[PDB]
Amino acid sequence: SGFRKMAFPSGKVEGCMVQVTCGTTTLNGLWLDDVVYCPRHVICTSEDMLNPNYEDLLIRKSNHNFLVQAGNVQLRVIGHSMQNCVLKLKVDTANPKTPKYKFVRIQPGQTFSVLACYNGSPSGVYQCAMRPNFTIKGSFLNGSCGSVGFNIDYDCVSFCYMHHMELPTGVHAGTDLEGNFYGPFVDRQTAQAAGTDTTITVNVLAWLYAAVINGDRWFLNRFTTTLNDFNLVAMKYNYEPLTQDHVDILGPLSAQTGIAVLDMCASLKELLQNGMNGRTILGSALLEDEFTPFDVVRQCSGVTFQ
Amino acid sequence: SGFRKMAFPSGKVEGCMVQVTCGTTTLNGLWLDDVVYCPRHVICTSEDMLNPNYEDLLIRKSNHNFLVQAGNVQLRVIGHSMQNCVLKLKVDTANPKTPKYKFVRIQPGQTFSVLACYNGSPSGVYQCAMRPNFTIKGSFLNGSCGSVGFNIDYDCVSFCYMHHMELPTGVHAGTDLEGNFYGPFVDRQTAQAAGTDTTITVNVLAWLYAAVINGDRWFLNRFTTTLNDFNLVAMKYNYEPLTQDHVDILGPLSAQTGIAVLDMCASLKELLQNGMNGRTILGSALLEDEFTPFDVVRQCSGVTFQ
Ligand SMILES: *[C@](O)(C(=O)NC1CC1)[C@H](CCCC)NC(=O)[C@@H]1[C@@H]2[C@H](CN1C(=O)[C@@H](NC(=O)NC1(CS(=O)(=O)C(C)(C)C)CCCCC1)C(C)(C)C)C2(C)C
Ligand SMILES: *[C@](O)(C(=O)NC1CC1)[C@H](CCCC)NC(=O)[C@@H]1[C@@H]2[C@H](CN1C(=O)[C@@H](NC(=O)NC1(CS(=O)(=O)C(C)(C)C)CCCCC1)C(C)(C)C)C2(C)C
Ligand code: NA
Repeated sequence: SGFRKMAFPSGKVEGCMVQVTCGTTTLNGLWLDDVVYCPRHVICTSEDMLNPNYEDLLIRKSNHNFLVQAGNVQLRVIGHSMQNCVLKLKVDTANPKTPKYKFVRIQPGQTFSVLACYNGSPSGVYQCAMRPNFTIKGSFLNGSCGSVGFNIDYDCVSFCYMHHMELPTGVHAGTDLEGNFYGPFVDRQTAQAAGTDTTITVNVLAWLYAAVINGDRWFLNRFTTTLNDFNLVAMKYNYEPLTQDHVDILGPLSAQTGIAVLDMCASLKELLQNGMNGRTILGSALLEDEFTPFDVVRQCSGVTFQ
Repeated sequence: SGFRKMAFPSGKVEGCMVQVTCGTTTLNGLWLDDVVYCPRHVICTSEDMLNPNYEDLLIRKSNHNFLVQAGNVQLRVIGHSMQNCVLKLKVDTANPKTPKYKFVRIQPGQTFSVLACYNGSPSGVYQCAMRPNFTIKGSFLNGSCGSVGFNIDYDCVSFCYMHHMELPTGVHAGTDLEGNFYGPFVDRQTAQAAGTDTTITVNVLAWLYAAVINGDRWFLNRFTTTLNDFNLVAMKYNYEPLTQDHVDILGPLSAQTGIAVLDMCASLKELLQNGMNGRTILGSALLEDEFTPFDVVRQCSGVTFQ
């Protein structure tokens, strides 16, 4: 037993990280088959960032201006193109370590693993949620740009995130691997509206189910509620509305524990209204919302990967 | 910026995990050079566990009773020996993926990465501390036994933990890779004393330094204290005594922030006495104690690995 914020094993993704340099900027690229993907702002000077014209900056660059290094070994760049906010560098060698992969655009409230990298070398691995306002709460220093987020579906790596930039709140924005920003963000260093950071209600419930499965049961009560009554209380606390689809998604957890979703919602309502009275759930004093129902099922049933 | 509980990249360790079966028990082994290490209780029936005589159980077993599988491929066992609470299975093939490695016995308060595995297949990766009472707060289901804990020192993997058993509190006990239990534990299914779980004071301070570096500063105050006065307050809250060695170890963090350790101790004293008044530090409502000063420096300076 026990329940931890757990990342996917990073081996298949470690074999894909390279270093990409353009001028004085060094960051990370993703090497899959004969393409290296990296943030297009690798081409920018610190002045360019304020108001970049990426088409105009990119025109000044040739293949030989993109230095791509795989560990100690230099890769030959035979092509470059911009797709949305990523550069695709065509190299003359297919990555021999390319795993089975796809590019997926994740939904808000879904989780993924980040392999934080610096100079093309993996630093560490952690779990993130795509927040309802399309930010993530990561750990990214200077040099971490081009670090990727992924899920593993048995042997297949689904890449969903590339790291580009930091908001003033210290949260993180980036693109899918087609170079489309999550959320309203643009790769320019100017004031930009981030949404209210709402709590992923369905994830909080999943985690309460995890707690009960792991024998933390103090917050169970004699009460029930309705979707409509729960949602009236939740909206006041900036919780996402709970839907019948969410009830259905929690089915395995309600089935395993014998605790109806609406009864668990009654527990959550009391915890929101009363707080935790200095008590903890799975060693947390806050309601955790970065575990999906799938994450909980997965970790409470224990299925593995390639 | 941002600060997360981050594991080491798991690739070098994923290449070492195998499945080990003896009778009806399947668990995980660690394959390094031509040796597979696994918990000796792989040999036990469910009845044996109550009061096992491992020498007597092991005598009934031959090399051909230990089924060792590396992905789909069977390994030939040419020898077996017991060292303390681990079995060493000699196989006829050196693991071609053996990284540079050592076996280290970690100190209480030190952290490491766990690669949770089932049937020899890596499931996920998370960070643990060796608690002052020589337990860890992991995520381990049936099948997870033989899962290992490690640190990476550039290219060298230091293995420090093998998972064996769960305490009634839901925390975890296991051995170093020489098969010596951390703490007072023995591999028998009988009532066993676990120590009080004290907080790793030096780690809490490291994390407060991380918070200040990441701009969470609300808990800084106008006050200072002394080691002796801090320790009087801490002992009441089951915090480890703070020593001058701990002050010296925080040196890089005090140097980077310009905040004397004793001034940070003054902040911690107020947080212990007053609580957090519903506020959070690095998105936590509790004082985090599973980050070492090295972990904080590492993640706030960003150095990488092989
Ligand atoms: C990344 O490219 C990298 O690792 N570079 C290598 C060379 C070291 C780098 C990572 C920064 C620290 C994690 N990313 C960037 O430099 C991007 C690009 C330039 C500026 N930033 C960036 O992250 C900005 N943040 C930023 O501009 N954010 C906003 C504007 S803002 O923060 O509200 C403010 C107006 C500056 C106050 C714009 C984007 C949407 C969110 C807000 C900082 C360097 C200031 C952290 C690009 C092109 C955005
Ligand atoms: C592990 O071997 C494994 O993954 N096995 C494969 C086949 C599935 C397995 C993991 C268990 C769940 C994580 N480990 C064990 O089975 C060990 C071995 C037998 C029993 N346990 C074990 O973890 C016990 N816990 C246990 O006995 N703990 C105590 C005693 S106790 O919990 O206080 C009590 C008396 C039972 C109430 C003894 C060890 C020190 C801590 C306390 C449980 C199966 C009950 C979880 C071994 C030999 C210890
Ligand atoms: Na917390």
